[PDB]
Amino acid sequence: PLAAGAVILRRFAFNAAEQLIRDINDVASQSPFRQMVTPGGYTMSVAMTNCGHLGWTTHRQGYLYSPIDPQTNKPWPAMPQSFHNLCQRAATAAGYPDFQPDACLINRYAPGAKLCLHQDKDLPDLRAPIVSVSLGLPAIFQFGGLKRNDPLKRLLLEHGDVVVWGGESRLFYHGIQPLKAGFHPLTIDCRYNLTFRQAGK
DNA sequence: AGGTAAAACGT
DNA sequence: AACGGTATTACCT
Ligand SMILES: O=C(O)CCC(=O)C(=O)O
Ligand SMILES: [Mn+2]
Repeated sequence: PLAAGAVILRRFAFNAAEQLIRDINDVASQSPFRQMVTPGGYTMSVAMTNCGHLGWTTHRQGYLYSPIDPQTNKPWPAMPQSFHNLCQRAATAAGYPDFQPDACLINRYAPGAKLCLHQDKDLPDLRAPIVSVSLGLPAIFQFGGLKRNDPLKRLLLEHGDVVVWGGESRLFYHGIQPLKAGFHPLTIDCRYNLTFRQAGK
């Protein structure tokens, strides 16, 4: 195990990946990738979009799961069936058979892009896991503990890898180190990540 | 009283 | 470049 309640399913999504990427492109044709601006005024290096009922976003006052894309003023695209099916299968393999996600944050990393150590914090009256799917170029994933200075595990995540955490590890600090440039036959020059959560009801 | 920003420069 | 300061506060509910 990666941690209590956490596991990495290596290449779990490899067979599903071509279809997942087609569906990323479809989602992004409606809610485009955008680099969000933090409350403090800095533009994130990762470009993001969302699908499902709820999408993660920043704005002046903090972070928010929102049912509407603040850029388009339309609902986020519905969660693709390919995404939902893959998520369900991975969650079940990881020991979370009852997971019902309603939120998928899609990350796009260009060379140099990073995601500094953070926690995916608890949502009110909800304790569902996180399912996190890697596509395209490889990245170094940091996975720590409850405190920022708890020692980090560093794990290369390659195309098709799925990481799941929850329960005792649900609030662990994690992140991505600056992406190395490279080639991948399906994504060409980037890495995508899918982050599934239950954020509503 | 407690949660959230920093999911973002210096050594 | 891996580690850690910063929020050691300010501003909300
Ligand atoms: O890209 C990854 O593997 C992790 C992404 C992540 O932590 C997030 O979007 O919250
Ligand atoms: Mn995260």
